[PDB]
Amino acid sequence: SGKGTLKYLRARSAYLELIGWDVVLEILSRLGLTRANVVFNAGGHFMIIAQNTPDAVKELEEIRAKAVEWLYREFESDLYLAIEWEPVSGREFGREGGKNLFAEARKRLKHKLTVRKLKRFGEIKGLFEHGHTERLAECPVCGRELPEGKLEPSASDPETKVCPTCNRLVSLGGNLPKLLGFGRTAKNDAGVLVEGPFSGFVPYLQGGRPVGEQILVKNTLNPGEIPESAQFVPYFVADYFKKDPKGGVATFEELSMASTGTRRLGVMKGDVDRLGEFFSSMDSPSKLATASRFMDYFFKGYIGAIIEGKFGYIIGDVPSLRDWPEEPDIVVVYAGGDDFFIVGAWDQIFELAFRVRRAFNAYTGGKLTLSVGLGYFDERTPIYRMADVVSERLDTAKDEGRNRVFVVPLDGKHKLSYEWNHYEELWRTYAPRIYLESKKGLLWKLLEIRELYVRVRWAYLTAYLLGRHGLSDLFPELVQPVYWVDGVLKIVLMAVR
Amino acid sequence: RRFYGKIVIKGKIKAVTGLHIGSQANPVIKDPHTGLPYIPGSSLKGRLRSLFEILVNSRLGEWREKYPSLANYSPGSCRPDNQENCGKFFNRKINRGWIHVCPDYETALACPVCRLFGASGKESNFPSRIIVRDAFLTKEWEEKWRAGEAITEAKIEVGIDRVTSQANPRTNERVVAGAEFEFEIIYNVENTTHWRDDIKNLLTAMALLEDSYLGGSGSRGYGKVKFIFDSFEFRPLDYYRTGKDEDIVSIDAREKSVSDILSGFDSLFSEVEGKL
Amino acid sequence: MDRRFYGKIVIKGKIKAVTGLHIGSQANPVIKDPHTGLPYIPGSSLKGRLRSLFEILVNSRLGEWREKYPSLANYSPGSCRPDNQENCGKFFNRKINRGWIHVCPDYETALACPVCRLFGASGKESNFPSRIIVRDAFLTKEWEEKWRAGEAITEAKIEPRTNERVVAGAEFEFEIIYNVENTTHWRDDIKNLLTAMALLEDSYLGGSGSRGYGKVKFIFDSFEFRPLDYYRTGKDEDIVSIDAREKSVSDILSGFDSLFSEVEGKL
Amino acid sequence: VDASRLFGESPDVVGIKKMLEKGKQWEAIQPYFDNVVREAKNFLEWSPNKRLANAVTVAAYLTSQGLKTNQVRKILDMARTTELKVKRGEGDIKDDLVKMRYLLAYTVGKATGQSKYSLDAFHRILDPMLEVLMGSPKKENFEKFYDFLQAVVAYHKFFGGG
Amino acid sequence: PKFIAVKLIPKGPFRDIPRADTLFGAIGNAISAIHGQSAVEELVDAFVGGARISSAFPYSGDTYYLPKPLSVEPALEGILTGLDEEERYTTAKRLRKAKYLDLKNFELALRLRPFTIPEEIPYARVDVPRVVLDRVTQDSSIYFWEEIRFREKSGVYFLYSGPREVFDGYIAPAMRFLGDTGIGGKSTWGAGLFEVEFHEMKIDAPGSEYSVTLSNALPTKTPVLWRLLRKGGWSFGRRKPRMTFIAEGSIVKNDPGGMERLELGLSHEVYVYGLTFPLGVELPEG
RNA sequence: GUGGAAAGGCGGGCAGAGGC
RNA sequence: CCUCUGCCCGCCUUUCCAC
Ligand SMILES: [Zn+2]
Ligand SMILES: [Zn+2]
Ligand SMILES: [Zn+2]
Repeated sequence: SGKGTLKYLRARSAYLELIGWDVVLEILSRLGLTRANVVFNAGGHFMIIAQNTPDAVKELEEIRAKAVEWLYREFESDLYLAIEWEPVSGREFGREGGKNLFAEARKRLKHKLTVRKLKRFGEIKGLFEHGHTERLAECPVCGRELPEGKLEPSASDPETKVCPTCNRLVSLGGNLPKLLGFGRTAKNDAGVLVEGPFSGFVPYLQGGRPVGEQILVKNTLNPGEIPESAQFVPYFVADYFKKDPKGGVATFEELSMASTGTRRLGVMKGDVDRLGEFFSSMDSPSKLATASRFMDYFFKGYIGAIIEGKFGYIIGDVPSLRDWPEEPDIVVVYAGGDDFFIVGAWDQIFELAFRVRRAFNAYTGGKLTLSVGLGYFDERTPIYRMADVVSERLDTAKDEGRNRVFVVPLDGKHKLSYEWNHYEELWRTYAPRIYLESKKGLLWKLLEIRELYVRVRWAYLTAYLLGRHGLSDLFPELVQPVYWVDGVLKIVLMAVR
Repeated sequence: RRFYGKIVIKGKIKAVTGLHIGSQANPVIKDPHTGLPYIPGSSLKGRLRSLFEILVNSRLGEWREKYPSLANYSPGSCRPDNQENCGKFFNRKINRGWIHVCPDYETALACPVCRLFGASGKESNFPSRIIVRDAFLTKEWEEKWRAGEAITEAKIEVGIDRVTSQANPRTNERVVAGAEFEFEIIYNVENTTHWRDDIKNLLTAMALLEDSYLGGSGSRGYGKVKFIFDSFEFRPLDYYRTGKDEDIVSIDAREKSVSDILSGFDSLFSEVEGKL
Repeated sequence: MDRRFYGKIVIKGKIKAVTGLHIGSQANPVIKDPHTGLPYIPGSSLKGRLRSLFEILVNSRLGEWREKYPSLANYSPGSCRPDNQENCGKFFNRKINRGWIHVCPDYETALACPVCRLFGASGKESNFPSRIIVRDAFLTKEWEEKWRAGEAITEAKIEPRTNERVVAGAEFEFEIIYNVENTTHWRDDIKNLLTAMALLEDSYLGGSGSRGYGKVKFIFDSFEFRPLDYYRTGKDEDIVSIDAREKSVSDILSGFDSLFSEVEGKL
Repeated sequence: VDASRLFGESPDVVGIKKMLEKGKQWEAIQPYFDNVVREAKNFLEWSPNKRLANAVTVAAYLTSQGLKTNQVRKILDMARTTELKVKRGEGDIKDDLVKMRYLLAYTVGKATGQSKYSLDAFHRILDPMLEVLMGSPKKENFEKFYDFLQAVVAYHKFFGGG
Repeated sequence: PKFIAVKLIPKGPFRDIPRADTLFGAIGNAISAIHGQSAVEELVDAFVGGARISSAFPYSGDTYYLPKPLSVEPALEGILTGLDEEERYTTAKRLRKAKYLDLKNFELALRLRPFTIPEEIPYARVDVPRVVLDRVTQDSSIYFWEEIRFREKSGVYFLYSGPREVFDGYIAPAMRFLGDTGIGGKSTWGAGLFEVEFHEMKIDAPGSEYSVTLSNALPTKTPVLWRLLRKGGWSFGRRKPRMTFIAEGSIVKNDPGGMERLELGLSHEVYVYGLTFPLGVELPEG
């Protein structure tokens, strides 16, 4: 709801991770395997290579049992974990004859999962039993029924009663500057904030000794100050937050109060076009593990390099309202292996969405493209409204032609989303001429001249208007190019109040 | 809950001066498909409720016998003492603004205000008795929008420093003056003792709105709305039960709200008084 | 705290554009109705020039009225162009973009300001609503007929440029509504309103005016009181103080409480 | 450039602005449309963008000439008041179309001196269409001139007039 | 079969599309108004024994929409074997995020035959700003309300199969009270209002063991392929408990649904509609 | 026996200052 | 037809649920 701040949302994303690493690190431990078996673990979707014994399958069916019963007491069917397994042979780990046997044996497993996300909680045996629990209050922030009251007073306003698992994610969401990882240990132990299905997670802060059997360390491959008996799990996370002058993460307000122009909250959400058909030509398990790290490393670690502004050689010249600052005001909420959800100022989340497409295009050889949704919102807009808009507005810029930036006629021959080079060629021309001192009536009426064209009366109307000032060099082909100037005008108008 | 019949009032809202009901270069609200302006039902109900609570607030002494539970309020706002249901009339703090909303079903049955517009309080609440529909444009003014005429304007207003005469102008969109609308108000006859009162109070508050303003600026001229009735039909409980067009119709194509509030209240509604 | 209602003193009448009348917009056209294509005085533009002249009247008199209207102990005559504070001891205490205006910052300061109780205040947290409403004033009926038959209602006046102006002699219909919210001070708020209209007959309305585009002159038709009893009952039982051949400089003149003896009879 | 870049519909609307701001090139290329528009005595004989395409050639035929605006406005601010009476006001504007043709006859008889071929460029093209409004309705067959009314006005500013 | 397609031509916004527990909750509040408590119980017993109403679905000018069965979700690859591998990715995802289908395409999806999806959704969801104003000083306390705004000729309709003496006795009276009283919240701003029409709809179906549903069932056994709905509404100012309902298009196997009754501390008792609306469907091997 | 009940997008703001 | 101005300031959900 509108009661959850950004430090909360940033802690929801960092707690779906630990749910994902609790499940994988219980499959590896009760099967005797090591973290070399985890082929990928990337935004909820992880693949593990194990053995086919009647003792391994007996243990997986307890893990799939206890994880789904955990994910139901905690979250009333908002989140489900589908786990399946395909007994593959030895000869199916690589190409044989002319047919790819590995991708053929991995599409036999994608169908077990497809048929399981339909049947969403078919291992509860009281899923459809309407047992009537009494005195059900209801959390404001997330919406959860909670039995018999038992709601902790919120640390923000003690006149409101939240569920217990949001007082954790405020405290966790406050520790995100300091937090160097998490120690993963027994659920009934000192310091455990959050709980996964199997373990309980302490925060390993900066000045503090790590406790736990296994210690997850964010964003480094260096087991620095871990005991010599623990287990080292490195895991990477895309984590660029603009700070406040406090030790903390900047607010939806405090970011958007540093956008030049009108003050908006910019919200971008996008993912790699046609990714699953990239991983089906990978025919050996060494070749899929290659193609899955490099795509994960881009979104984990070569996006925080972009928000730094490093390597504008390989990016070049992008649509920039102002020159890219030294410490940008961009918050990376969720960065998945094939997609991301970043918020920030409207000003710099616009330049970043061309500083990302341009770097991804060179990070591959060109043979994989992106697709972005972009959003402009008031600061005090709730999240569920904001994200459902931009997820649709990403889906809008996808089912057209899947390589299209969204930025800002009822026939069917038009389409809302600019393509990438299209917008970057409209910006090379129309923007360096108009960026006309306080002549905004030349600009705002021209958008209303444009909005008769949607409804060739517009041509001479622009012709007198460009003439009754004396702007002939500006927009010569404007007297369909009147349709594709709405991107560049409506942005540069916002850059000047 | 003792439903008896529904009284439907249909008339045309007319904008004698340019109406403006905003959204947040300052748009009046519009249908997201046609794009034509409209008057909401939240915005017309609540302007009638507002003008009528100010009406009752002045009369908390004369109305203590005709309306019970009006002797528990002294005229004013409970804003000074941040406690709800104190001894004043405006006694519910919604967010920051204090509105009269009665605390309890057995008092709101006896308020003149909360009986008609409804109320909310612990231990149940009183649902409203009216339904103010949204007032779209009439078809004569769709067919001026189809014809290519304007249907909204863009008015430019300036503020001026009084010593230096420095001007800093802003622009309001407003609907073109003359635009005819089409409203519908569906009273719910839940009791048969007070149905005349609730209709005379609904026409009192519509007569205040014809000298007040609906929406927008109004003190600077944006209201001046005019109500023009067509027909009031009372739908009996048996009419729904059968779907036979057997309902009283009080026909008044050209009457004001002051020519119908007392001039024809007992001469036109005499057939509604009969059937209960 | 405590907004009440007692009636609506309605001032109708007819504005006489004695000289040519120019209230422009954006070859320099006066605003017209978009429907009928005919000019009008806006109520936004008339309420302002009625407030522009009355604040300057109050601006020169801040010392000797703080016993009749309190909360003028806040103000000393001046402005806030010399120093950027939204609220200091100066009368023009509203930023209002680049030009200052007098707006009291609260309900209960403005309840005793003689300006902001009449034309209306605005404020952070609590704010005070206006008591007069000024409708947009259109052409009368007989000047519709002159437009129907080819008589000029506009003219272009080459000044090398053209200021269009509504041709002189033209008449407009203006309706002013005052809301009686407190019976103890309605006399002042009707006297302070007609004080602001006496100043408009000496000043101008719209456009350049210092080059003679003003000389607006009121022609009264009817005062009506409309008590609260009128809204409850549709019968025309309201007070009609006719002043049909009176001037604004005679109604507010001695001859006022002879006209307003029947508003007492309702209180 | 003479009758090479300029073509029928939309070929040289953007490139002819620098040539008109020339003398012998526009004296023969724009003379054919001013005769074809004279041969366009039927006004509503163009439902496509032929009028708006010919509006550029007529405004180029009015560009090198004067075309003073104070004589333009009164003829065309009378053409709106006919349209303002279309909006449920009147149905017979027959008495004003005689006065409408008289104002153009009064205009070409007043502007004397160096403005002869200017106002006679104005007198040439519209009189094939100024006979049409007499025996025709207004709901059709006038409004199509009311679009071509301002079509020639606007590009004449665009080529450097006023 | 041949159903009764009750159209609801809207006169404003709605709050949401009515699900089949808020249509039976509205009929039970209409028939308690125009008849009484002793006719609400004869209403429930005709749904317990006999008749079935569905959820409501949008129409747009003689094209009627119906929910996509989840039966085509697995087989989609084997459905589309007349395509190349460049559009068997891009037909395959739009035919999976699709929510509704025409009356013509829905009859194909039950046969496991290829289909296309609607290009345009007949309604929009928008948030309209609402401001509470203090009577004394006009202080504004703005809040946001989200409502369904329909197109020109679109609206919503539900279906009804059962005996005709129930329809004229309890449904066609109740859907004329509900036309003037509205369905859903904010009915005092003119929200859930409508006119009403009645038609004869025929939907072809295969004959099989399994059947889609077109209503939120509260199934006794586990169904074949489902999709959870976790809603619980409101009832005379008391909060209902939440109940796992199954969304339309879920495949059940010979399951009659069921009505759950609740108590809520009212003078009467509350029956939550949970009965299924079966249409036969052809499945793949699982 | 209706994800319900109550809830005005408003309060204030001269398109004007010089220019025959 | 020329010269400065070309929207500010706010609230941005409140409260009800009978063990
Ligand atoms: Zn919570
Ligand atoms: Zn009340
Ligand atoms: Zn003041």
